[PDB]
Amino acid sequence: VKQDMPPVGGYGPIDYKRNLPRRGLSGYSMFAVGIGALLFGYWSMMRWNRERRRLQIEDFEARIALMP
Amino acid sequence: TYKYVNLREPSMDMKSVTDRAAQTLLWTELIRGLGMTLSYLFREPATINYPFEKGPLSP
Repeated sequence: VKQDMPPVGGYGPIDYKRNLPRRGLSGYSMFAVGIGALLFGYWSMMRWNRERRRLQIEDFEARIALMP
Repeated sequence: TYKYVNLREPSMDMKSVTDRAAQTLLWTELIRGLGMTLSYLFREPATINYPFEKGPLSP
């Protein structure tokens, strides 16, 4: 009998092809994401700065009334 | 049979040029490279603790 190493009935298929997911996000919408986060931060920043100006004028009134 | 590489052209459509502009100004493909390297981070490394585990061989 003969006992070499053949392919056992023909092997299954072998992949070789390239693949890229191209993800993605449709980058103009990603610019919209960035500009939205930017303007979100500016809105909250504006609110906090004006409330802190209010409190800083209160500390001004403290130093004014305490002074004489 | 010959299958040459690097023969495309930049499509002057608005979609393609804004995708390449997002690629430039938004560091997207660099984040893709970081994603690939962390995808190999959370694997289990194929090392062998040597003086206890000797390597494989042939007869």
